[PDB]
Amino acid sequence: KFLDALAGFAVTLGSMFKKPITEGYPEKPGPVAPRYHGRHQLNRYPDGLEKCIGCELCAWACPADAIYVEGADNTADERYSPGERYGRVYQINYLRCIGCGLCIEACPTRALTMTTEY
Amino acid sequence: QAGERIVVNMGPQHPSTHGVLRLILEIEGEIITEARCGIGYLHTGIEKNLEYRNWTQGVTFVTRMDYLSPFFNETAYCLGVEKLLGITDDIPERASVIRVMLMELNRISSHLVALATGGMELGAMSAMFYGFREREEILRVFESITGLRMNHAYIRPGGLAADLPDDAITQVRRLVEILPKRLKDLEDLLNENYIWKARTVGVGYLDLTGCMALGITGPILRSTGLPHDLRKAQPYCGYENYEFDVITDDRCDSYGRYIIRVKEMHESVKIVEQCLARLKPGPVMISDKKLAWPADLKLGPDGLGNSPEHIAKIMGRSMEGLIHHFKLVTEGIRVPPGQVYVAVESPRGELGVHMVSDGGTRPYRVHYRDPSFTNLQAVAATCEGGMVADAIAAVASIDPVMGGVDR
Amino acid sequence: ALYTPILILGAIAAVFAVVSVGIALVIGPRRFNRSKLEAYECGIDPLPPVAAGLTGQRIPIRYYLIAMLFIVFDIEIVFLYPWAVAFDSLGLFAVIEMLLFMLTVFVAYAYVWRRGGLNWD
Amino acid sequence: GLEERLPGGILLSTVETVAGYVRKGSLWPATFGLACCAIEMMSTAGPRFDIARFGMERFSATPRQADLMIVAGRVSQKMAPVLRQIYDQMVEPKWVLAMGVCASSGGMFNNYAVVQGVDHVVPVDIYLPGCPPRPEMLLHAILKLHDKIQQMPLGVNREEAIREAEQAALAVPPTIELKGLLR
Amino acid sequence: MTHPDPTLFGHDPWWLMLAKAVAIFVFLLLTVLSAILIERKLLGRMQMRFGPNRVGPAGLLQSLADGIKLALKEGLVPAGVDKPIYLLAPVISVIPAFVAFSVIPLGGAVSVFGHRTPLQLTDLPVAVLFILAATSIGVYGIVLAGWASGSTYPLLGGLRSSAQVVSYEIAMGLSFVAVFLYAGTMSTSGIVAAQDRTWFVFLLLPSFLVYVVSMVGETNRAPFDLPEAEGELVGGFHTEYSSLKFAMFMLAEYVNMTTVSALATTMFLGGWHAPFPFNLIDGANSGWWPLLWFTAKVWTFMFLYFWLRATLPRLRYDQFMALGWKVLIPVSLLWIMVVAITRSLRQHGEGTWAAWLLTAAVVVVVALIWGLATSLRRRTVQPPPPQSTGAYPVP
Amino acid sequence: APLRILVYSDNPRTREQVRLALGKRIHPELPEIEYVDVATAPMAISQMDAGGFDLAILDGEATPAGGMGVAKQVKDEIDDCPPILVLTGRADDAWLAKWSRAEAAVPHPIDPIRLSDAVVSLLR
Amino acid sequence: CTMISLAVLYIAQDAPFLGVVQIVVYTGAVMMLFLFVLMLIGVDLTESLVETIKGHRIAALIAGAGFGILVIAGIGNVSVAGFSGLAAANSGGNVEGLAALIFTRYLWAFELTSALLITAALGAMVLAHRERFERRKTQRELAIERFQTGGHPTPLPNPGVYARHNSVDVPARLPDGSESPLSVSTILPHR
Ligand SMILES: CC(C)=CCC/C(C)=C/CC/C(C)=C/CC/C(C)=C/CC/C(C)=C\CC/C(C)=C/CC/C(C)=C/CC/C(C)=C\CC/C(C)=C/CC1=C(C)C(=O)c2ccccc2C1=O
Ligand code: SF4
Ligand code: SF4
Ligand code: SF4
Repeated sequence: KFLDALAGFAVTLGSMFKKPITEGYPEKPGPVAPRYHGRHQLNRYPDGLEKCIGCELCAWACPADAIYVEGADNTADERYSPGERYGRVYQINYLRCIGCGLCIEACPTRALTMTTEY
Repeated sequence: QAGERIVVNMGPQHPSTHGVLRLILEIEGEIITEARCGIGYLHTGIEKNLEYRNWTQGVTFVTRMDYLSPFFNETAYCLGVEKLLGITDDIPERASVIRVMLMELNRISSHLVALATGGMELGAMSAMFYGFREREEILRVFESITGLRMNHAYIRPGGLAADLPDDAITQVRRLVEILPKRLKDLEDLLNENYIWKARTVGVGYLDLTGCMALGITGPILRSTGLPHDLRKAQPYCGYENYEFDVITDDRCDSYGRYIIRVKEMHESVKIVEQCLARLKPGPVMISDKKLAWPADLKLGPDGLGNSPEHIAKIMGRSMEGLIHHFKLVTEGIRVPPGQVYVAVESPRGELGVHMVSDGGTRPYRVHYRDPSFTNLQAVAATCEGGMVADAIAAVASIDPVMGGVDR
Repeated sequence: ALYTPILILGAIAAVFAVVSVGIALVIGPRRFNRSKLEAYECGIDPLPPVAAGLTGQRIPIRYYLIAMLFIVFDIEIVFLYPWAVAFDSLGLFAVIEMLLFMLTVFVAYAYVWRRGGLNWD
Repeated sequence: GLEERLPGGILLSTVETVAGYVRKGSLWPATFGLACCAIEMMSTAGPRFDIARFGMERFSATPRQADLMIVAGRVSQKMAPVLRQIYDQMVEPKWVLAMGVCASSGGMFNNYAVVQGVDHVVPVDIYLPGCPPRPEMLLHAILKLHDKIQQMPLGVNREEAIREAEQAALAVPPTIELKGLLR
Repeated sequence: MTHPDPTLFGHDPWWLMLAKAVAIFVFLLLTVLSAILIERKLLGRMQMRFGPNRVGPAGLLQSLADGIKLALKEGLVPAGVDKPIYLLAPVISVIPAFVAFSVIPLGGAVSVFGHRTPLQLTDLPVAVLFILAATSIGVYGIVLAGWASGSTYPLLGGLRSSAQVVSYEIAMGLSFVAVFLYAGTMSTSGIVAAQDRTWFVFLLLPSFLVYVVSMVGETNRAPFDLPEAEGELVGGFHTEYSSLKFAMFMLAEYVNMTTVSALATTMFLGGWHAPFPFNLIDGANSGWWPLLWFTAKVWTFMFLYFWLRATLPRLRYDQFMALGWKVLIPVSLLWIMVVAITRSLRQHGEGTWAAWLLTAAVVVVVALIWGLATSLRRRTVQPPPPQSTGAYPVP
Repeated sequence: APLRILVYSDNPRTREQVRLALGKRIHPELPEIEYVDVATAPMAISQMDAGGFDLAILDGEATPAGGMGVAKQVKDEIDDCPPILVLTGRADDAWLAKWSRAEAAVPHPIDPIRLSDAVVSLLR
Repeated sequence: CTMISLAVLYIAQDAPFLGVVQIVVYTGAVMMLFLFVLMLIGVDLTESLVETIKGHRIAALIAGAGFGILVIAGIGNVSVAGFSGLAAANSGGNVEGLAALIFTRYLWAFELTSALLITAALGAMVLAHRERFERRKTQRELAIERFQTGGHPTPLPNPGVYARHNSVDVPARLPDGSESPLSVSTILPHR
């Protein structure tokens, strides 16, 4: 009827009576997926000991060389993690991190996780 | 002669050229006389940078090449790795089904981006927003499944980086329910729109002979009527078991390509329905522990990490488990030496991957025959002689993603 | 008289616009930069100062014919306004006169159209 | 401009406040996507979010009208001249947002082909991680740029701020010398 | 009788006509400052966004913020431009835009401080064509901005502006004729008064459609925003312009929108007469309410503009000009002839003969136009032959 | 008169390294050298706008604004701009150093004699 | 500008409609003449205006000045001989009076304006319109014919990109180091 060619109008008019769908960030931020690759986080055991053992596996796996890890010895006078090693220095260059998540899959202690904070 | 023709840059920084594509146009007033193409304004060194990383790590690189078709790039890479390893016949069924589902949802997403960018290029401003509403519908599923919105590293050699989250299947079922309707809303803007059709009907014409000569593939080739799709001819990743129609057109022009994309979206929705239908629980990674990605990601109160069961296994009990985790994560699998060219039907055409292994844990060569790079050989054919406004429509119809073009 | 309000509105507009351009040039930062002052060419270096041998000195338009026809048609259509406003005062005589004139214009238009004059743009 | 030649009293302060407000509320981007991050920038403009909310709906196609440059992608070597040309062809005041790891520092592509940070070719106002940064992160970075713009000096205050920032910058030890617990 | 009403127009004290000019200027400024924000928010809604909603309460200041920002921004004068014309073009665009709106009836006579004066800056015997002349002059700003910028994209934008004129000017001129024919005058006050019985939109529907299309063209608004065509020419003519000069171009475009929509209201929608639901209400057409009704109709046209932007691509300017010369001009001319014959017959008592003609004529037009649309052209198909490059077999 | 050299870098150690390669009097057959050190692009630009410099050394690796970008800017913005020397953090950066139009380019790490010879060539 | 000014004068001389139509039609006309200047003469060509005919410039200046002086002399003082205002005429409608005259006394001339229009159209079509023989090939046509425009240098090679030079006029470098003629368009004057 030539009306089909005008269907677009029906669209736009209709949408200007349905409510807008925009997420209200930052006053009302949207729900990011539970699995999202947010900022890396270093975790602790319930007693407070650092989970990281400084093995550099996370940094090993990083395709971007975005993790720098230096291990150091745990000792009775100063212990940061269970076992003989811990990550004394742990830097992430977030201007090189691509959020891939390979670090997480690499970590053998779950010391490294990805939060949903972004 | 000279004096009546100007030479202009559609240039990198131009709304229709995706920022990094340079069309040098010799125009007689406003008719395109010659259309030189300047490429490499997005060259990134990925093909070489790959060579200094392991397998299963180069994935993170390849998904960055053709950033609109991440799952297609990743599937091509991982299929090449599996073909080299000879593991193509051992991949779990569930991984293959998830791969088809993700590639087809990605096809919907990539075509939505193509249509949005084309429509806004041709003045159809609301095309951008409606196409991106539809695309965000799919990107939420991608975020849930992979934790990333683009450049996913979810598809990995021999399977997937992890299994679907429990809610994923319901999210994809919701997609299968709504994508028809939202796509129809988009179609109402363009499909029969008189100004849209006038803007693309007969524009950017390219003969089937032209497509063959330049090596064109994807919607451009199929707009010539040829039903050539790598998913039916030369099946891969189990497309043989899916019922779907190869979308084709007879217009051989921009509007034919547009309609092919709009219909390919529906065919993708149909394949996604089939995927959900044939998605039985099972492993997503090859059972050969010597190659399988050892990490088992699981969420917790402290965020996404290795599942505590895996930590217990490799740090308290299983010495061979620990060695395998350590070596497959750090050094990674080493692939037998050899060459293999494996192709997939990316939304923009035959995305090929030439993969060469020197027996090492890093790839020796990974060359992407990105379809966009070859399709851009058609700028001369589809722009020369037409109006510059029509050249914009043609270039949009090609749907060149410059990341894959320049790699 | 009766036009001096139009002149006041025009004066207001002209002062507004001239002061607007003056503000544009005067308010805000100003820093000389050869790159900034060069022609925009989507980021590519613009041609040498001597654009080229010949080059974009002359711009063909594909609708020169329609432009020429526009001249004559636009002028010829202004006869309708006095006829339109004087209608109901001129009588059937003027109606027939303008019908004949408009048929002559139609013949011109049809000759132009059916012979492809309107096609090349 | 004359607006900066006002005396350093209340006139100049209020003019600075209003100008910063306006420039933060009308921060038109340039239509200058490069890569993945360009797609995420379009997604940010898309309805699920609304960059237009922040007065930034008009992605200016011409550099002249654009006040902000979201690099949003990887600057290859062959693109650095073009990116710099576009930057220089915006009219001041202009700010640059290095969207993504590629734009900010080269990202994963530590290679010959990539410039390793647009900072090499253009001053960067704000760096934004991500690969790609999700649209919420882009809006966050843009709001941080809004905060930077509002607290912007002018005239004699601009000169004093440049002097103070220069003096402060001369003292920071370089990143390579911030050896902490690193043995 | 002989509009302009000599008992109403041309007798303002100097201060009162100054104040009316000032009020019209401020009204146009606020109307443009509104239209900016309202258009952005309405486009957002049509695209399910919120549009600007932060700068100031409810995003009110966003248009004002953009204006002040452009003011506070560096004044560019590129080398390679014709400096004089490069600086004049915004002025040539702006002055006529404001001038045109002078003869727009925003209301009926009102007794301001005893003085009986119209809610209208002034009126002219040829007011409608005066608006047309002002708008035509305004296009010189666009074209000379394109040309004087000395860059390929502005040059193309200015040439598209010239083509835009070649497309819309004659169609607009012809669309005015039917209204003049039923009104018997070219003054806007006379044209509104002649619409007391009924609005010419119902009577002169073909003329209304032609005028509205030629209007959307005249302002360079989508789907005919060809001189800019950001998707093709980056910024078209207003490339190379920044700060208040670009702001002046855009303000000129929006004031042209307001002027031509106000004219559309004036000569097709009873001008300032209250719509039907308030037609029966006492005093709806007196006092200041006519101003409200005029603004309401003008803003319905503004909504039409925004809606067109949100739901149509942009034609190629050759396609638009082919529309103008193959659809708009023939239709307007044949409508003028048909309406003239219709009025002559009604004045000669033929009665039904006119109704048979009128209804038939459009019925014929609606066919032949579709003939140029689908039934005779623009709906064909063809094939092609292969070359020597060993092409595959098409199933 | 003394020559004034603008050494631009936000890394203090690179500035000290440049000041070491170039003594108070490089090539004793040459005038004395005066050093104005700048660690921000705006200050470097303003000092250049003041003028009177015989050479400017711009660390191509400067963090918030690279010395190559500043080099192109200063050549586009200061009439009678003094010759520019660039320190490049990468061998592949040479091409950009060519684009920056700096009269010479010295790769990191600053080789003292190479930098001194480059400067003497520019200031002669 | 001159046409606009004369329109203003027409309005000031109690000729509203004539002045307004002047503005409108001559806006159109000067727009088209500007288009034809861009086509046939040039976009910003600065013509020499140097006398090419020996002494012609002085002769033309003298003749023009003499004719102007003589016409002014002939006009002389005329208005002092009786200047009947136009009010009695414009009363009832300036346009109404013009309609009365045009379609009553000057009807024949009004009809002949149609002949003028038709002759202009016929001249335009005969001398300007170019029939099929010179019709430019369509993009559709161009892509065809041994796959034109793509078989041949698929898409001609782009102009070279160098440090310090990326403009379209820059020719690309072949492996041996020579400059590829094809990279730079035919119309450009090398570099
Ligand atoms: C006591 C009392 C009551 C006192 C009242 C005093 C008072 C307030 C005075 C009122 C009268 C006034 C204002 C007189 C002062 C003198 C005066 C008029 C100065 C003018 C100065 C000047 C030329 C400029 C400064 C700013 C200014 C206020 C100018 C006039 C108003 C406006 C709105 C002008 C320019 C702004 C404008 C119209 C356009 C800006 C450009 C654009 C592109 C607008 C925004 C925009 C548009 C339009 C899109 O198309 C779009 C499409 C899709 C996505 C996004 C966008 C988008 O962002
Ligand atoms: S975060 Fe995990 S992988 Fe990285 S050093 Fe610590 S324990 Fe090892
Ligand atoms: S997210 Fe990827 S790139 Fe970032 S630190 Fe982890 S492994 Fe490295
Ligand atoms: S930073 Fe990551 S997402 Fe952004 S353009 Fe580079 S590769 Fe793509």
